[PDB]
Amino acid sequence: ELLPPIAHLYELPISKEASGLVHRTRQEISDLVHGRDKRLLVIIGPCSIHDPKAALEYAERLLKLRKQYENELLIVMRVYFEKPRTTVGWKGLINDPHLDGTFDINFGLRQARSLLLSLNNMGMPASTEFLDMITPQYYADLISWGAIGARTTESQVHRELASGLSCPVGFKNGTDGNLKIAIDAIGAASHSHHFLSVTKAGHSAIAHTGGNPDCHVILRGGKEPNYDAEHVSEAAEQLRAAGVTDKLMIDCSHANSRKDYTRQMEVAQDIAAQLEQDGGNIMGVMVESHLVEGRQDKPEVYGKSITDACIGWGATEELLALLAGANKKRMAR
Amino acid sequence: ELLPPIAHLYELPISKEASGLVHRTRQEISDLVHGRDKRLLVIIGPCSIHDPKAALEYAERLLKLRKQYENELLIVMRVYFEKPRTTVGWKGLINDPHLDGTFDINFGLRQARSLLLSLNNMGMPASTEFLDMITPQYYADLISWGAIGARTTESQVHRELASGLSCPVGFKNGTDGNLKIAIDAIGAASHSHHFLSVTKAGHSAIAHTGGNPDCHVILRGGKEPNYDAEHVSEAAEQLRAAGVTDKLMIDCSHANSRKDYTRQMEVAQDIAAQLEQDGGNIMGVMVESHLVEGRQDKPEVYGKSITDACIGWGATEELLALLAGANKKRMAR
Amino acid sequence: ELLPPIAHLYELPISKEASGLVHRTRQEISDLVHGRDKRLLVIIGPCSIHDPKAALEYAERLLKLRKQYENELLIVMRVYFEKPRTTVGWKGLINDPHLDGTFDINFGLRQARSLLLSLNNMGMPASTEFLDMITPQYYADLISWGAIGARTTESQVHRELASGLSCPVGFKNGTDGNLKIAIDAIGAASHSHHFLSVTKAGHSAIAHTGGNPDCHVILRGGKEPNYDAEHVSEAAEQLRAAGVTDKLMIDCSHANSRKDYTRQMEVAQDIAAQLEQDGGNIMGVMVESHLVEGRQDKPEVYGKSITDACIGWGATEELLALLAGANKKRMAR
Amino acid sequence: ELLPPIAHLYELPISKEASGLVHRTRQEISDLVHGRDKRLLVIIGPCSIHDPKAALEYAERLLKLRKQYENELLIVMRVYFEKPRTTVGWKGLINDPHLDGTFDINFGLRQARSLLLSLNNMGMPASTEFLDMITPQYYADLISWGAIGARTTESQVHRELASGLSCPVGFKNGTDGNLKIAIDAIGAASHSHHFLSVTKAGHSAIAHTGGNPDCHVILRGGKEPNYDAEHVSEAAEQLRAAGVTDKLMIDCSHANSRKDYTRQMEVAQDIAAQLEQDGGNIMGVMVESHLVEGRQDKPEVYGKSITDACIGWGATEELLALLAGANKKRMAR
Ligand SMILES: [Cl-]
Ligand SMILES: [Cl-]
Ligand SMILES: [Cl-]
Ligand SMILES: [Cl-]
Ligand SMILES: [Mn+2]
Ligand SMILES: [Mn+2]
Ligand SMILES: [Mn+2]
Ligand SMILES: [Mn+2]
Repeated sequence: ELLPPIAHLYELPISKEASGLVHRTRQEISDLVHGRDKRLLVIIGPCSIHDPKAALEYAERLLKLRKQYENELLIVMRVYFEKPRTTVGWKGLINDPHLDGTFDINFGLRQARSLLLSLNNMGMPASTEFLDMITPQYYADLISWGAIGARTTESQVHRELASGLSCPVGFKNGTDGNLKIAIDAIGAASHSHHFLSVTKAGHSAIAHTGGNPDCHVILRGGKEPNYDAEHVSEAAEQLRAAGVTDKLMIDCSHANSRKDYTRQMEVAQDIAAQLEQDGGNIMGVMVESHLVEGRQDKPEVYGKSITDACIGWGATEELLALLAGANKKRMAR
Repeated sequence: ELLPPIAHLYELPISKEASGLVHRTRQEISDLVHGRDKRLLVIIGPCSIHDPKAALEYAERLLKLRKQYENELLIVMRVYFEKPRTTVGWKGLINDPHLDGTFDINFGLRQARSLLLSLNNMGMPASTEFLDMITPQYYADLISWGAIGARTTESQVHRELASGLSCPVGFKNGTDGNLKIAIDAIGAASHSHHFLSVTKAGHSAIAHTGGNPDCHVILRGGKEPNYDAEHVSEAAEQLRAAGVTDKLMIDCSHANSRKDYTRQMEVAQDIAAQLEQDGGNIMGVMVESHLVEGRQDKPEVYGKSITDACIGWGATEELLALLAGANKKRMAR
Repeated sequence: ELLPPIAHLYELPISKEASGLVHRTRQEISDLVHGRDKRLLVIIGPCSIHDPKAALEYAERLLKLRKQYENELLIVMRVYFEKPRTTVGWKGLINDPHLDGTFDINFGLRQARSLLLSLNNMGMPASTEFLDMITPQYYADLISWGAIGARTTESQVHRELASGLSCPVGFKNGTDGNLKIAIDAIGAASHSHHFLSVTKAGHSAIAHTGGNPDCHVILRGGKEPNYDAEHVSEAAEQLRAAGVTDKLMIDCSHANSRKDYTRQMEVAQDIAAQLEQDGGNIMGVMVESHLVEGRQDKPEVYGKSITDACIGWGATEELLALLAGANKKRMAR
Repeated sequence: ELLPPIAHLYELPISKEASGLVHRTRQEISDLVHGRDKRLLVIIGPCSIHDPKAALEYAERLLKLRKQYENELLIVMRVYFEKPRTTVGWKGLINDPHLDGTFDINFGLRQARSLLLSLNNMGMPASTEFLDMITPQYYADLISWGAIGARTTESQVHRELASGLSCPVGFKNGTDGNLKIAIDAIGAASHSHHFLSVTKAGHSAIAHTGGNPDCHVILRGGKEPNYDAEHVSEAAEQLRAAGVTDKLMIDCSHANSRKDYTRQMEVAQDIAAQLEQDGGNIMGVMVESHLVEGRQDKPEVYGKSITDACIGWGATEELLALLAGANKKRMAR
């Protein structure tokens, strides 16, 4: 028996501070997407959330660096509640919050909203992948930036979803490296759509969306990595050719690090060098980071991923300083 | 206001006869999927349905051939109501039945159910692509076989949907030719899932599915076609290695015809030649066919696709006679 | 499952003509309630509807009289779908349309709406008792005048319901003859209320009504009858003292006929005399009339009541000619 | 937007202790309704609840006496959240919890459930008048005894409601003294009914109830008081003639005390005298009591009624000692 969004909205209404932070962070990201500001968006944090307490501890550390580098970097935390599996597997905190096959979705939605509210209230904006068609009504008001995953960028129902979101949306290139699907996605999501959706009261209805003018692509590797200057330039030419923004984000993880978390730093160094030389088509970066590096099958060690391996806190400080220094020079030209 | 499925079900209850046809067609198709019967499933008809009159005229002609070829072929009509676009475009009869950007979804769902009930009552089983998450509750009881399209095979929400459908489901390979995503899809949709869905009364709820044991892959081309014997053999080996059915379906259209409707017949000739020689991994074929060949942007010509170009009626007779003759020989061995 | 009102509204939308007739008739009745017009409202027809066909035949007869007497009388048909029982029994057409304890409420609501639409389309306006809190959303758009029964006039939920209806409403005095509860009810229903109701989509919600300015009392007997000049005079004085309309309706049936249908004419004759002498505080009369007089336990005879006994068609013509002649004289002064 | 009952049930689930108390108390009352136990039910407490804190303080005091008198009296608190008005006014803590015309019904339902859970958790069972058709789903699980008020005992929708409640229900006699309507109500409520209702999820549905076997009448005065032995003997006779339970309850307040709240003591003395002579048909009494006696138009004094005037705490001790003492004697015969 599924509680509707209005139940959770009643227990956890958005605060004045959260609402202000979300509104302005979305505006600020739009500025980067359209080349009006030259700060780098940094979407950074765990591959997935499985423990809100560790998430809050992580966020308080990250908040210090968000503040420190606010003139060069726009730091937003990865707060991912839904995970696309290759076949089957744990789908994330919403689907199965007790991490044990009980699928307590009401609890998971409450936890997701409570965490997001707390994050925004402390001054840390949040990002997530929007995978499910129905869950966004429960928490999209607390999200400053959304992703559509590699496995769903080509999907018309996800392009519809994005078209109705009030935050900027990044579209990842396909799992084998297809960029055109993400360019096409921006085209689709930027227009108005009519489709079936579910209201805050829990009832199906006809949605009519206005289109989302703040979509961009995310380069996340394919059969080969696609983060280097040659790839960026080629993606930018294809973006201009379709008449959509040629400012893009680069994912340091997934198929760009080839699932070796230690190579996220190499990718970030390549990005730093691009920003120093020129790097005019880059508006942001994505990084898989947690309190503790690596991964584990079971949630035994605190602050360590149970999905993709992440860099730890120490590498995270180094990586953020690197990008901030590199971007300060880009902004000086 | 969106009418819930129960409103349409009340006006258009499934009949004894339609219900019997669906049940036995589903079972017959299962038998093909699991290699218990050597008839060839043929999913044939329009790229998209834009005019119920032409649909029922098509059905009337096809029904004769379904019956003529019943010992060699299991003929099921393509009755596709939901169309994935590259970027933007008409998304099908459900989404915009008046073809004029009025998006009269209540009318569209009603007409879709009506057509499907009329088709089944006349003895023609129906197949469709399940693209949307909420629309299936309105008509899935009238569907004998379902496709998940190339653009959504990798999508976890579509694999979830398939896991709860009561008909067999074909998963298409990805738009650039990736077959592994479809094999992964069978493994995912065979399992139980828990996810958010909408009930027949129009309210969101937690769905718990039991898995769909009758999924298979569809070879529909990528950067290159993949219909030939080598590709079929290569796919069957991959299917066996993943522990799933090695009986598959071949699409004569889309990327296998290089989007050229006149090349569907070449593909079918190649399949016929495989069936004559051996062809033991082939359980089905797909064909885009309409009263009149080609395509048009505006619905000016009766019985002519407004989406992908189709072969015409006479070409349809030739293609079905070719496959039935070739499969008669395969079954006789 | 209960279909929501929107299902029925979709199948039986109100026509231009029915809409006009309801609007006009409500306005015309308001004028009577407020003494702007001295025609006599006549709420006439069956105790209860149990057969649509006979109801439409009855309406076709009554229409000729409605037209013949239009300058003196404003004739509106009783089309009562909801029956309040003393302890238990058949609660009317909506609750149990097949008259056999199957409680097929979806069918009953559909049939009630269909009958009302047909009545209005033929030029016959309709009245009913609003007993249930949920059923009115299904058909109130087709009702020109409503009653709150003797057994529910004191009920706060019924007074709230009346406050949100767009038609004039009559409140009957209580079953032992208490008139103050109906005076009290006009007061309550003329005010705005907040309470829980159900939407046209079938979902509970908070209703905020604006009050119904067109309510009045109905004298329907108690322990003793209350139709005479003395009683009318007493009620008018009490009405003025409460600051509400002193124009009232008199029921010729129920406790004013001592539950004996052959006494309705006697009551009508008394009223006729009052109209002739003065009768300034009478705005209307109610009469239980059917094709065939009396009642029956089973629905064996066509056009004969299965609830309270009614006068038959011959007596109906006499009663109406009587009231028209008497009111023509009132109106000439 | 109205939160459905499931939202409140999620925040405030019934505890094991509260569940057991309600279950046990309903059964205990049933035993008194059907003559299996001769303890006297005493429904005692405020006319209406307007301040949860005072209500809990009152309950802590009453609890001590509930335990002290448990062999003679079965004490259950009046926790009335819905108030029927003569015309207009404050309809209770649910309809307008802030006592200022803001009608914050979401808040009021939450506060009502919270108070009820806390009462049950401390060991005090609770009673209320069920006036509205929709609100009971929010808190009926915490109610051990229910009333249908004098203004609604004749109403078929209230009899329907009663037929589906899982607690015993008392039907009050009519405002002018009519006892037959309450006897008819028991008859009606003991039967199965079909009717439209709203589910815990906030959606309209067809309810099919099983009948309520534990209903009884309440004597609360009329044109004349009806608390004495002669009226009780006449009531019992009429009950036996209708074939329903001849055990009844006597309200010491309302039209039995008329314009003197202190007269509840006289009524109680009369009842004590009946219990001492014989008093075999009395199974309960009702008393309006609060921390501080009297009433006020505005909620200025802590623990003093804002609707009907109540006896104060010292008089409450006195009235309960009186009844316990008298009933101890009846029980010893
Ligand atoms: Cl995975
Ligand atoms: Cl009756
Ligand atoms: Cl009826
Ligand atoms: Cl209250
Ligand atoms: Mn990851
Ligand atoms: Mn196509
Ligand atoms: Mn009647
Ligand atoms: Mn009171």
